[PDB]
Amino acid sequence: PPYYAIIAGFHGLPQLSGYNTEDFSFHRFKWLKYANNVQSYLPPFPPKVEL
Amino acid sequence: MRVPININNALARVRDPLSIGGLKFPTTKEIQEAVAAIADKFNQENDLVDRF
Amino acid sequence: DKIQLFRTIGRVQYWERVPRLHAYGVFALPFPMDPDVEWGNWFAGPHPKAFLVSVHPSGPKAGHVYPTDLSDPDSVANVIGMVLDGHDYEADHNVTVTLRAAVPIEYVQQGIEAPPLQPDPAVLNAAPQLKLKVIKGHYFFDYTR
Amino acid sequence: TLRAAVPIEYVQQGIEAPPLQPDPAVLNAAPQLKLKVIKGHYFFDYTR
Amino acid sequence: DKIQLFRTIGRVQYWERVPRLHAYGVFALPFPMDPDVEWGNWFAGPHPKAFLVSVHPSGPKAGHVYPTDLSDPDSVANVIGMVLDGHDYEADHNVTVTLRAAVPIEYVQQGIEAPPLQPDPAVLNAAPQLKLKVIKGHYFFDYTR
Amino acid sequence: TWSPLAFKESRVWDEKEILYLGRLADEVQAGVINEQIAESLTWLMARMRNRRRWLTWQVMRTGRITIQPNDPYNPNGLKYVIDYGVTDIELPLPQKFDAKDG
Repeated sequence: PPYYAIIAGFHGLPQLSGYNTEDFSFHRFKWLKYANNVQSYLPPFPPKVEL
Repeated sequence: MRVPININNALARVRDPLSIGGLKFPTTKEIQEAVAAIADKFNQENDLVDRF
Repeated sequence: DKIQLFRTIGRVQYWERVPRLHAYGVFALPFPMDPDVEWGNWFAGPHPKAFLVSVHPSGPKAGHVYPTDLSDPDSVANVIGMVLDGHDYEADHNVTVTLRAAVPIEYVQQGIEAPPLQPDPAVLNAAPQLKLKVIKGHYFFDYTR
Repeated sequence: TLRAAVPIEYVQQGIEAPPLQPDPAVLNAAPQLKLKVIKGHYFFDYTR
Repeated sequence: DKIQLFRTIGRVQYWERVPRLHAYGVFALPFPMDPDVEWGNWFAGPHPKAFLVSVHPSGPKAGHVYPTDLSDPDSVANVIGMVLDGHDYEADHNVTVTLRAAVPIEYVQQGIEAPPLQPDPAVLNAAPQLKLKVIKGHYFFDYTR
Repeated sequence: TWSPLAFKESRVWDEKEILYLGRLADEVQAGVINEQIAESLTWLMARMRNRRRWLTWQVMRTGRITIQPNDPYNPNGLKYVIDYGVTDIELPLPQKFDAKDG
């Protein structure tokens, strides 16, 4: 039964650069919820055309 | 007082040369070392009234 | 007592992994491990060892493997394969389970109180209902069937 | 096909069975059909 | 779990060596250590710590020193001094016992279940019959008299 | 310590469709699988780039890689909860900026 095959992959993970050596803490990025009603200032988008 | 140690020689020594993990054979790995010095920066001496 | 004559302060044994028949084939799929199992004394010892795992068919731990209880009939009925020369259980909790292989009978022990490099007689006794077959001192198994 | 390994979402018996979904009639009878479900796939060989 | 972020795997504390009065004088003589005493939990910890020893006056171990039992009236009556610094008990079994020194009360704890750097209230209670005198928060002892 | 993850995938084309498909308007002499493999070859390169950005953004958003058994594109059912060291990823703000009190 002749056939054909493709295999793809890799190995990996992300890693942070460097933590604080005094007390082991990392904060280079934080997230802030700055406002609630922001989509009232935003233009709408076209809907998804699905054939 | 400081503790009488080598900084260079303690980092190369605190690692087991005769230990294997859950894998029954020694694995490939990579090791980096870093040195920190901890001193209280905010305990300063009252140099004000030396001149008064 | 100021002499302190020679002693051995640490030993290291290194081995060759597990002999396996080239022609019979490999088939492996990794399953999650059970956190309720002390996996340390199952991956201890430098010597070659293989052991059977069973899967939980249901419950909150469904799809997790645990070493096969040969006195529990439902742990025998739920075998899924062997772990061969187990991995770093400390850095990862998902072990590759080999479902089809051919391994000599000297490398498979279930008990922690079972000597290395000997055939485990409890595996040989339960070998029909473990879906194992001993042919020329080798276990032949396949759990995809 | 007598020996293959197919995901369980592609196997539906009844015509009144939605496509791309698992079939609970097959999964209930998979032991006595000599099928075996391992990780969302059916393993079968009917030469044995 | 795959990373194991940061854990301290080794701790070393380095202290200073149990201050005493310069002017009161030092008089020390080595004694054989009792083999029936577990000396490993008397020399444990980096803390500046001193403790009393009593000598066996007679019997098969006459001349050997053991740490002072504060509840035994004979071990109290047979005190010979303090072990101030801390001895290499593994190699040698002959400890240098100070018979005359002047040591602050913060550094003398008898029991293993006694906090370091704090006065032991059992020693302060027993200081008359231990031939100790407390002056300015310091013990004054001379067991040559 | 640090140690990676693993992910790979496969695809097979059987014997019927290699020479039993052409176009749908005209007639073609069995050469369309060479056009359909080269897409699916290019598609799997995009899968590995799409997997990298997911794990990358999972740290940037929560600092916590989580992979559960019942999950999209985890048929194998594996378990990974990889906690990084991101301390206090959310800033506190009880009245946002457009509260307009009064």
